[PDB]
Amino acid sequence: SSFSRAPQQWATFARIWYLLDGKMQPPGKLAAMASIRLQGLHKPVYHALSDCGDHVVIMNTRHIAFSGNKWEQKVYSSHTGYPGGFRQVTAAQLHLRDPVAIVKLAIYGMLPKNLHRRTMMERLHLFPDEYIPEDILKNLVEELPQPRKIPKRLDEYTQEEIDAFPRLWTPPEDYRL
Amino acid sequence: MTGKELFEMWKIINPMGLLVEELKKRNVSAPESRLTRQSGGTTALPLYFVGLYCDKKLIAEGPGETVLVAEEEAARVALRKLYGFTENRRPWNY
Amino acid sequence: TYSPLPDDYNCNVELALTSDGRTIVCYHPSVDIPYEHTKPIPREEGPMIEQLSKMFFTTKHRWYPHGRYHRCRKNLNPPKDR
Amino acid sequence: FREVVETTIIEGRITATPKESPNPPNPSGQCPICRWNLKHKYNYDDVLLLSQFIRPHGGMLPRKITGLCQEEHRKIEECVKMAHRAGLLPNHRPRQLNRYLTRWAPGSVKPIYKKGPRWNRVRMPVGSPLLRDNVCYSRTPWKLYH
Amino acid sequence: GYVPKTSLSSPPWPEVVLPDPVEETRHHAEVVKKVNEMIVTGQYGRLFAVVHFASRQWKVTSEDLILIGNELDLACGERIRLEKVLLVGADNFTLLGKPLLGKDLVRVEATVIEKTESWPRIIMRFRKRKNFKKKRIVTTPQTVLRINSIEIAPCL
RNA sequence: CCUACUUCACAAAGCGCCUUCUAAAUGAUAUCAUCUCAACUUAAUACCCACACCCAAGAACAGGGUU
Ligand SMILES: [Zn+2]
Repeated sequence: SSFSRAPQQWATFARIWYLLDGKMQPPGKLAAMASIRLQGLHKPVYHALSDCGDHVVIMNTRHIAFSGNKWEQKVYSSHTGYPGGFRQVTAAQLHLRDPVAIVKLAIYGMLPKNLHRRTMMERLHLFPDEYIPEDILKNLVEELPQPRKIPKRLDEYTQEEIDAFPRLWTPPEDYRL
Repeated sequence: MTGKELFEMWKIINPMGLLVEELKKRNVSAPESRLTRQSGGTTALPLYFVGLYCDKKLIAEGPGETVLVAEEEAARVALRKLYGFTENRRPWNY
Repeated sequence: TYSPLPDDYNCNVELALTSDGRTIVCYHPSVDIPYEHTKPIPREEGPMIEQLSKMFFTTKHRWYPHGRYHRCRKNLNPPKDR
Repeated sequence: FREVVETTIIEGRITATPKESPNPPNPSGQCPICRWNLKHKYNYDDVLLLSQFIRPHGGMLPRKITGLCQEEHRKIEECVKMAHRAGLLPNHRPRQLNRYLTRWAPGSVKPIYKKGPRWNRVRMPVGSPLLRDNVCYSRTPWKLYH
Repeated sequence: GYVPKTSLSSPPWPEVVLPDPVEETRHHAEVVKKVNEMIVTGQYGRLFAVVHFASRQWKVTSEDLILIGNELDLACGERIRLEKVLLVGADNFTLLGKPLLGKDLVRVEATVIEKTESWPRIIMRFRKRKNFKKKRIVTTPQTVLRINSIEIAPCL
């Protein structure tokens, strides 16, 4: 409050760069957060015509994690318009071609099917590794929390965490393993 | 003067110098302009909030497209706050 | 030590009922940004449409012009408010 | 446990036998799951529970040795399968796409080239239906098919 | 009844421990006393009330305008006390009623400026192949209120 | 693509010539075994990319050349 008219208006509709680490995450659950921030549906000032989307930088999109056998079952089908040009390719093969396209297609399907969709896709910046360009690192504001809690493995439990959990059953004194 | 801001009526150039002189008259130190929030620093649409601190307590903070714009505007916010001419002032009693 | 929201970022919310239990008093002054949380102030049609697209992160379509029928339907003196 | 030390000489040496914790909170239960109030309260995430039933080269232990319930033996057997594939048991080797909740063996599943009409859609299995009766703290249950 | 700490042992949400009502009712008494001091000593700036005038809730400051979709049957110029205010906010405090505030606490005044009609407003019906085409033109009455003041009183 | 041959003859052709790149071991559930909807290990390059007059470029426009 007590700003001038023009800087208040600039402040409200200004767009914010968000960072979003996609390591060990599912691509649809990244895609939901990304899609909300790309449409501006996380702002109370939101409206469709008012054009208030943000930028979402997703890093580590080589390190996505499908749940279940979706790496081997889920199929991405496209068609070069030529006859006999129907190309179905599973999620694993497409992830070896380009490690952006799974998160990219997920988000692109989440967005509203209209003409604002591709301007919204030009606000989303996907990188497959830890490496993000410097001109984009100097824009980031908030890093969003990962939607999936990565379960730690047996190497990553500390000793007191292991010791606090009881041994459940007595093994026989003579059994081989 | 209902719905009009102070510096829509009293136009000034150089609000920073004016804020400096007014803070000398209250016997307060010169304020440090100090970048509080920013976004899109390397783009054609940045946003800055410059704050103005006096003895490491802020008196005002304002946004802008560049840093200089936001600093001048924070100076204007401070001048509205010194003079009681804020957006939240008690309305005119008719 | 209970806080219904982390009173950290916008305002310090302090709810209350009155003795009658009829009004809820909220008390919420603003949270100032600390000095420690701040940085000191640092001291042709085709390629032009690609250059603007890449600059403002939009597609190419809104940089092409539009015909007279659409330029003359536009309201040049639209209603203002506030 | 006992080991088979050899070099030609072959002997068997009982070495470093463990024991279960002294106070089961549910004594006069039957399975070691049943004795410790864990009938529906474990998943593939928690590997401190899974690792106690696993051979050191990753395989399961038989039901007679562990003395498990039949139900809980199939559940742990399934959870251990689902936890090897999520890379949560890295030290149970004999000697890269991230997964979790994988019901079937990854090298055995044909891709769905014709997902059906809306009333006959071929869905993708996620998780196992042996773990239906777990405590869901949500209102919606576990969606087992995506 | 011990369960060892697994994923599904405990519920995933963290437990909150709500404060005991002795220290909490005392704490509320402290807060209401503070805010009542702000209303006594006139610390506040301008107020906004949420007022249930007519059939809907208007968020309202002083010096503004409300267009109401019925004739109030008052003369232009008459002042009006709007009862049924159900939120009153300042910069640093609000007061919200269950569901309405006390008449002794808040007073919202408003004058009638004008009593117009609406713009002509078409009502057309049409069903195809049935020769069914009606047309009507409706103008509803309207009055404009100017909210003069939201005065607040120290009655907590 | 036109050196020959042939229809033909500042050229276009063919009948003429040129070029054309799931299976193992190991192994648990079920101490043997067992291919494992058990885990582990093992088995796209090329191409293209800056007036006027004549043209192997061409319907027009365009293109190449004009030292
Ligand atoms: Zn049992």
